Amino acid sequence: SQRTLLLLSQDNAHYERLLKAAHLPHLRILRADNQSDAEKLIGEAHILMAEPARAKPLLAKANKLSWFQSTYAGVDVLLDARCRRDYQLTNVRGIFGPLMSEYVFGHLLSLMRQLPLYREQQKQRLWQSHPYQGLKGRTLLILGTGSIGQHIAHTGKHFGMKVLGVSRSGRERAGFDQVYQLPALNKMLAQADVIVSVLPATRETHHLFTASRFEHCKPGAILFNVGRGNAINEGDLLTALRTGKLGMAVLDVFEQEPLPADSPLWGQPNLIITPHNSAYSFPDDVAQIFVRNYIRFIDGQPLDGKIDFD
Repeated sequence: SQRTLLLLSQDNAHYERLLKAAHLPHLRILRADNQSDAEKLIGEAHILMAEPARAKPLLAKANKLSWFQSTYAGVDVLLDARCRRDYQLTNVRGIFGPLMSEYVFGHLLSLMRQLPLYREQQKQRLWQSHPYQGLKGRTLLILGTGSIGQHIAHTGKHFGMKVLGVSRSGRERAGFDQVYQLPALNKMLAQADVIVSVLPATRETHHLFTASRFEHCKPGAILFNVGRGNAINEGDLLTALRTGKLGMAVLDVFEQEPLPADSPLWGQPNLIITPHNSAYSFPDDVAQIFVRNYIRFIDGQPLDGKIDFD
């Protein structure tokens, strides 16, 4: 049917429904729900929509492939020097702001209002209130000023927080009271009640939250990492949490995922772990990205979310 799209996603059923509703002419839509079925089909696909980990073992067979739309923001497994680069790769961007605000502030208010304590008191039929504080006037520091950083910024300002951003990059962006740059980090950390790391993994962001020097910043601070495991040296985050250098940590991402059942991280009382699910790629929004990119693609125009292999 002119070009062929292959769907290789855990959300295939949803994608197939959505894409069949979109009525795209001259496009045959094929689906493979396991790797075995995909083996037979991938050589026929001009377009692929898939999770990177599912496509990766099939990619050497993808000899008609022109454009691969990843359903995930993260595509690092496809930058492997062993993998082909003779196609256009796009990822998913710009749709995770609200979901990240929900995750960050759900976890933050859970902590601030001590919900788990109240749940445990309820199990023992104990009526007892404890002190807490509001968010009014507290300082939110966000590392990363893109659409994700900005949305979390507007939410903090909504909750009456001061909002400082870190970037260089540099630019003042919407939702931030002030935006500073890496040199100002320690000065900014010192006044941070809540810290949200949403950084791309650069050599300069490798182990930002370094062993100790850095962790020397505030008894009751809550640190979120929702960017990449790389921002944090885990061994030294641990000691920070064990010795009152940091109040709490909420981590959605890790140096190794799934986090090995071995990890000392699991057991640390003031560490909260989520299985890399702070902001899911919802098919309704990803399909919209796909169809807009499809229109550009068949016209020969530049794709959005395009990944530079170099």
